[PDB]
Amino acid sequence: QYEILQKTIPTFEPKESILKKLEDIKPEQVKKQTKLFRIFEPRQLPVYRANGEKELRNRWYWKLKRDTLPDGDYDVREYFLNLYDQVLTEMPDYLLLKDMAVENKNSRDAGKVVDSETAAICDAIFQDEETEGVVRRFIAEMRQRVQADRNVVNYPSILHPIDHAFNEYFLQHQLVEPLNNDIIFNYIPERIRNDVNYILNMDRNLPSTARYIRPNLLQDRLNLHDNFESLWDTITTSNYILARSVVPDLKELVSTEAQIQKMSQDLQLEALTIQSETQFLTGINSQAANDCFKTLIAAMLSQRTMSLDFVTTNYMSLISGMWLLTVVPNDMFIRESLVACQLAIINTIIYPAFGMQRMHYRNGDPQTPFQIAEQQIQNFQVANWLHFVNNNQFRQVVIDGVLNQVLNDNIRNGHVVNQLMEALMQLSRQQFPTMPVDYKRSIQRGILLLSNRLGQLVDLTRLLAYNYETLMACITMNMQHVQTLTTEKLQLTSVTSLCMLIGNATVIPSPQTLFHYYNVNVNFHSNYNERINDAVAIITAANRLNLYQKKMKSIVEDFLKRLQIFDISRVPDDQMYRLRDRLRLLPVEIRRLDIFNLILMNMEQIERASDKIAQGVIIAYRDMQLERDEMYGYVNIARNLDGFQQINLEELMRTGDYAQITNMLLNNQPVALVGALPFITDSSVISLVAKLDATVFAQIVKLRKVDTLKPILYKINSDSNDFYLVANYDWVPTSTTKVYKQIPQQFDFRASMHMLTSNLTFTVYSDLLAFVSADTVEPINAVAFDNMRIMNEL
Amino acid sequence: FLSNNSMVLYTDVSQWDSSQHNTQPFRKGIIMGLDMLANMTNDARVIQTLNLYKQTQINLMDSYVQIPDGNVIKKIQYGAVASGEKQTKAANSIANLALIKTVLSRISNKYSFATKIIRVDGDDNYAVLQFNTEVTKQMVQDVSN
Repeated sequence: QYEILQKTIPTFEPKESILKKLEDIKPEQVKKQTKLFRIFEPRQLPVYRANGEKELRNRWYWKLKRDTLPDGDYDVREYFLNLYDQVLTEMPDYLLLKDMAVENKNSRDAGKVVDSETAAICDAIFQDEETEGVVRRFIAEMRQRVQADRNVVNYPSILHPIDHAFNEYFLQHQLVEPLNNDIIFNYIPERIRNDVNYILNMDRNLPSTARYIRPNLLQDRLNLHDNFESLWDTITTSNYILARSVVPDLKELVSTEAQIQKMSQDLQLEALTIQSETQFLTGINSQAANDCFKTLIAAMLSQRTMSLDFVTTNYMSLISGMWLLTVVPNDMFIRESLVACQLAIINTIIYPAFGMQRMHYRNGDPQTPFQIAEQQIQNFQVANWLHFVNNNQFRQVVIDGVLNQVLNDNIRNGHVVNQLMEALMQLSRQQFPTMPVDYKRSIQRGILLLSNRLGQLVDLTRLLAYNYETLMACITMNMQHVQTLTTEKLQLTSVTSLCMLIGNATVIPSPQTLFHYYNVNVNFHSNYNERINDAVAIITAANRLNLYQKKMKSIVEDFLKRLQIFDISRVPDDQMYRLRDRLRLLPVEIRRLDIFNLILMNMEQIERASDKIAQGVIIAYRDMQLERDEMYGYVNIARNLDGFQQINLEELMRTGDYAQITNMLLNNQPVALVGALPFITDSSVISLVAKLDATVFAQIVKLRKVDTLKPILYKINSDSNDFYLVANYDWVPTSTTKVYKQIPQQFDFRASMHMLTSNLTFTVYSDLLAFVSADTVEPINAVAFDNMRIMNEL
Repeated sequence: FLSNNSMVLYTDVSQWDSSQHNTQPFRKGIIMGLDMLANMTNDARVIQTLNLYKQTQINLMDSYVQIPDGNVIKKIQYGAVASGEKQTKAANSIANLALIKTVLSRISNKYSFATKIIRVDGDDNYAVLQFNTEVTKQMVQDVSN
């Protein structure tokens, strides 16, 4: 038998997010809409005549759907920032209009209208008892008109004029373009379809109906390589693990037991003495070549700063170090580890071989030791190689809109090795006096194993410059050249395993890899640019609506969240408030601007034509006649606020200075309070004669708060009690204070309909490169940028 | 590093195995470190062996122990770290170097020093702090408090 003895353990939830690689960031779903954007609906209200009595008919009026408008003037501007966020998700990319089509039950011939809410309004007015013969005859002649030459349709509608300005904008500005078999072949980059090695083929020719959504590939407007050295380090590391998995691995290396046996006879290593030639063979195998070929190409496509790693007692790792610096530009290795490798070449291979004193290099000198030793040296063949290493730089040119950094024309040919193997072929002939003879043998032997491979090493430089210039064509984002924080370490032993284990076999990247590296640079660069425009449009729209109490830490936090690679909780509030100082100066996209000027223009009509709110009370202390209206009977409503002082309540609820509104209530002066202010409703004449509307203002004096202000809005009709006082005695009802309030617009059927026009049929295709099916020409015939092939020499 | 301006700080944690700093924040600091290593690789095997080592930490987050006494067998909840595991020699040394680095950052609001060495061996460690002025009898009684 068992006895359970359990205890408490306190929970601990660490702040963490979910990070994804660049290989799996799915594109967003295509937004389409299924109903019209409605913000107003009709409503049947009773009507009253001029005396105050109730007439026999009714009348329709526009009212808001779900009028959840809050009190207070600041919370209405907060509500219209939230309404602008709702329209930006409701707006569709493409809108096929035939999907929303409900049959009209009453028509001349049975046509279709545009919405289910549209056919509900048409049905209630047609079946109404008190409807007139003209509007009832108008619903019969309400059908669609289909044109089949140009595929357009005209479905009828019934919408508010604010509703019509939102749905007409969704039909004129759509994100669809036509698609042919020439726009598929231009989606592929220009360096690949104009390549000799790739033959590109497709099967089906698409119709003229077919459409597609074009991504926005325009370069980054934040400049995240400029003084953002922690958001750039994790945006170029994540660009490096992607480019590591795309660069291909080597096939058909030289057989390692047939190469290291030829190598171990040319060194002539003795089995008895401790010499510096037994270390020439440490760490050369097939795996170290496939991991040095990748970390050279993948670092160049991501602009990671590399870092050399070697040991000084291995002289063969210093002659293979003479091959990186004459091919890879020296502005890529980090300076505290590029200088310590250039110094080991000078004090071992060059300056002992010429008989001069080895150089004394102090820390932090502004000149690299190759940049000093081209002045001090006096040869010509070894001072001509030593000048190319000092002036080896990337060439920043702009091809097809993307600034990418191009290698020199001598490294891309292979002619730079004919400058190297004539420099270390004269350095092998120079006998040198200050060193013992067993030191001359160990340098002359290790310089022979590299100068025997000169046929198979010009062919290696043409493979690095070709597997990097093809994968350069598949990027879209702008590659910039700055020194990153963390470095990706290259090992100099594994460069020796590449220079003398390769031969006679070309590896070329297959087009199924190029069409995958290109489809994850578009899906990230387009996602980077639809999160800028969704975040500039809220930063700008919160400074126009005057929200002085909102902080933008939360909406820059949301911008880093949708980009799937940054972790939020380790980015401080210093690096997130400096980011919205760059998201502010950008101009917003033309679709977010026109959908905001449609809100900002009539944000005072959506607010005014609603119940549960009022725009402040006016107080007169003067007996004034209250106006007559058809929907309210008799009501105290002031339509315009003029002739009165104004004390707005938002300035009275922020500063808390109640010295003026107290001294204006005590001395009985006419004043007009202004602000979003909730009111109550009554209907009795006795609550008017007994003056129960000038009572509710004496709470601002005893207390200090103004939030609990509830004015009175009278409503005196025939169905009100005690109406016979109004009808018998000759008096219009006279009040003292009235409410600033508007009257809702009448609903007219023949003037509120519209004719929404859109297309009949699309066929929207998302993936374009699933149609082309490319293939590579046989890699023994692979043509470089000059028409002589790569990897040809025996 | 011993001189007349420095002091050594060896502390004897009494119950290292079942303290509160070892149950939840120690198992969730390793799990969070194996999720930043599932985005650094590209093989399908190295993601798998880093997922199974993560799976032994979620199961030991709520572990029951079995102790027999008399007729009955007692089942006691024990979410802490005991020995007899495989990682208990190399993951207990990480939880010390992260805990004595947090304590030496809270003591530097009263004094100003420069930590010369920290050396951890399971749950017995030391740390050599080098001060500006000479060490007195008051700077030894008030660092220990």
